Amino acid sequence: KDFDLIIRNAYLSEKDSVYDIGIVGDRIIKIEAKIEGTVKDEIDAKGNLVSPGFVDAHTHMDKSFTSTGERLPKFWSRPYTRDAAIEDGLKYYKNATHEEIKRHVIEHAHMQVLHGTLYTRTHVDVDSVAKTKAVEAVLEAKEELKDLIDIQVVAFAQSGFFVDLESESLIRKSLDMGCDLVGGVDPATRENNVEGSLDLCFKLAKEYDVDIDYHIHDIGTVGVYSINRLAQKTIENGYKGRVTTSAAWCFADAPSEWLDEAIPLYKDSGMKFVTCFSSTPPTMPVIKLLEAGINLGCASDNIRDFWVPFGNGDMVQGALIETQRLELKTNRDLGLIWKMITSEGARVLGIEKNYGIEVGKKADLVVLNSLSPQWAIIDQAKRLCVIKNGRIIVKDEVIVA
Amino acid sequence: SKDFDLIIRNAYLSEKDSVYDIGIVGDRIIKIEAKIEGTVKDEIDAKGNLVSPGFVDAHTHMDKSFTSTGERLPKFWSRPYTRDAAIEDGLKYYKNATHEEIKRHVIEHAHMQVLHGTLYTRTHVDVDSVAKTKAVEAVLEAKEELKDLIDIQVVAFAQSGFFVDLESESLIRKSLDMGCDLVGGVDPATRENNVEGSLDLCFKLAKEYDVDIDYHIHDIGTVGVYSINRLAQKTIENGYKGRVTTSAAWCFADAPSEWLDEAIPLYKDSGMKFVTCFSSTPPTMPVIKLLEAGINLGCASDNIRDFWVPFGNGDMVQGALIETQRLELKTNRDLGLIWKMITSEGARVLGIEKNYGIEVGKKADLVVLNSLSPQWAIIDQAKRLCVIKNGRIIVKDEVIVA
Ligand SMILES: [Cl-]
Ligand SMILES: [Cl-]
Ligand SMILES: [Zn+2]
Ligand SMILES: [Zn+2]
Repeated sequence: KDFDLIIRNAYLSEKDSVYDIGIVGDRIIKIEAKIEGTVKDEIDAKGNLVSPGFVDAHTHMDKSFTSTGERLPKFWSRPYTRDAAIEDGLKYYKNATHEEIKRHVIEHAHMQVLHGTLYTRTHVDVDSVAKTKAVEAVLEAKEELKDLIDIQVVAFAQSGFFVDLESESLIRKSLDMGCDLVGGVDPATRENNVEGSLDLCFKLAKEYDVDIDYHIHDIGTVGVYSINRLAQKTIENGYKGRVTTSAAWCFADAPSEWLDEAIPLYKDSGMKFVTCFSSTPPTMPVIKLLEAGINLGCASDNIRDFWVPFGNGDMVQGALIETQRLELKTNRDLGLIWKMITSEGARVLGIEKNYGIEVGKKADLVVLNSLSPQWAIIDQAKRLCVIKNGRIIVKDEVIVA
Repeated sequence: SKDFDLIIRNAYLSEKDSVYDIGIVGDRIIKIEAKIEGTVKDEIDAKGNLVSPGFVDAHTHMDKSFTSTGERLPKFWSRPYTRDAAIEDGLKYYKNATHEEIKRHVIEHAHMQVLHGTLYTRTHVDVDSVAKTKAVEAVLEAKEELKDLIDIQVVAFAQSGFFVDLESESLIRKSLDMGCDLVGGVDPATRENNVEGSLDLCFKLAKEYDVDIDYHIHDIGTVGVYSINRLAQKTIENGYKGRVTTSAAWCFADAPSEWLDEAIPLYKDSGMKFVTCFSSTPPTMPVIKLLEAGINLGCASDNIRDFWVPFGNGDMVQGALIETQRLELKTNRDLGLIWKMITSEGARVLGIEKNYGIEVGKKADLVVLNSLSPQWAIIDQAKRLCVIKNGRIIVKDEVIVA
């Protein structure tokens, strides 16, 4: 047979036209207006958009779905604060079992792939109560999920290196077990030590030769200062391109000149950013960052836990949410959000060379039931088909792997 | 003696916080009991999930909906939104639009709404020197054909402005004579350039036909609040307490909070009602604060897939999620207030509250959801299982079966 799989009549946004896509093994081999040749399996996209797999660049798979089980979501009789949610986590992880955490990770991943997400980066709580229990469960589930979704795992010091003093050794072990990145939280308002927390993070990252993903939620000028120190140390440590800042809410309320001043530093350091659609501030300068050529991905953040009650693991839904948070309507702007859930995310994850609907790239694709990125955001139609490693894994809302 | 025309089994009801069977005869709820003895022909098992009254989309523009559709990309959206440019696109559209095209759009809009469990809506219809009464005629006609699916109130809406399009006054009078249910205008300040005159004219017309009022006030900041204050004061002077709605009211987001604090007693004294549309609700809109003060605040789609708003699925449960995200809400209490906005607050805006709710004696207009509670429905966005209007099943598993 000439192709293992052909997708017929696929509208491709980057080319602005309709094409047949021919696939062999896990690779795209041919993209032509009409493909002749024999073929084992076919999918007709019927003139609708086919897209690369969506990238959910920031999740917490380990503690997901912990709000579920009752008539009302658990934990949400009281308002959100970072420190209270940290406490709920310590209480939860005290009695949580390896199998419960694993089941949550798998459930999370299944929900993501049903919505066309084929790549994700998850953080995992590492602290003196969870120890490496969560890491173990996540790494194990990651192995079992290889044929559905690619997962990068961040060893994440949720309590703070200088607040939970067991964090440093537990993170080292976590990275020794095979976590892919390392990260901390709020060098200023959580750690009370910007220089020390950041320096420690880089030391650990260099010991295991891993990339960095840091949670910086601190608002205003203290947030921007924290990210500036991060970016400066990124350069000093020879880590250009290897560092991600997650959240960065501070760009919304810090004076705009602080961001204007910092952009060249972020470009020089190759700083990457992820904004999560469960918290992106309505005045976040998302479009401005993209127009400046800053690499900005998008993400679910927490799903149905003591941090965020919401979540469907659906990046197309997240795109709609972002348009509404940021008050966007033009085709251009909706197109930039679509980039955020696709090619920007790929770039954050470091997989851009293998990402996209181009000959030679990975056959990880989503056939949608809408005509274009803009219409898919607007109409929220369910995914028709999902393809991973050139194999069909989702058809009409069902996992068929 | 006679037996139920319809029973819904195992219905979780939010106001009672328990699971009940619901028995229906004709268009009315007759019995709500833990177990209704005996079987009937037409039954629906809710399987322990939430059953809710029909959702209220308290503000739509059915007449010009879906005009953005037809191509690979949405039409009209190569340029950013401004009120005045969208007014121009409308005048251009209505020049060549046919009675049948407008009607088809209205029906398509309504079908999309009922598929998502909306059983009551208030739509505005452009009345101006280009549309004339063509849109009104089409909407009133479609409204008659849709009675078994959805209740529609129709606002004769002077979109161009009474003092900008001078043919508006006479066209509105005929529109109301044809049977529109309410009258309204737009932006007394920045569109009409005449706050006293536009408002006084609107009340004169409203009194001539004994209809209620729904005014679009999109003007931001203190000019918006001033406009609404004048509206509320004239509401009292004209003996129209309870008969006036202010749509949008974006100005409450950016006007100083002490302006809203000062105005609240006036709004209560006038019985002013408000609608915020989830396609534009400003992120700092004091939604919770208005509700906690006992102000009546409903929710709505606004435009769907046109030259004003490209978005829209006519789905109030989706709108609820959008509002939680716009306003940064997470607590069960706050999500519960948003659910009130898409149900009982909307009913109150529309004036149907005496017949609205899952209570014995009320209208059997209901939605069976695939989620456990208002909060979980907002979060998980599951499709509607069943929709019931006038005690008859009209939607089953994403299909209109009426
Ligand atoms: Cl410091
Ligand atoms: Cl005036
Ligand atoms: Zn996070
Ligand atoms: Zn409107």
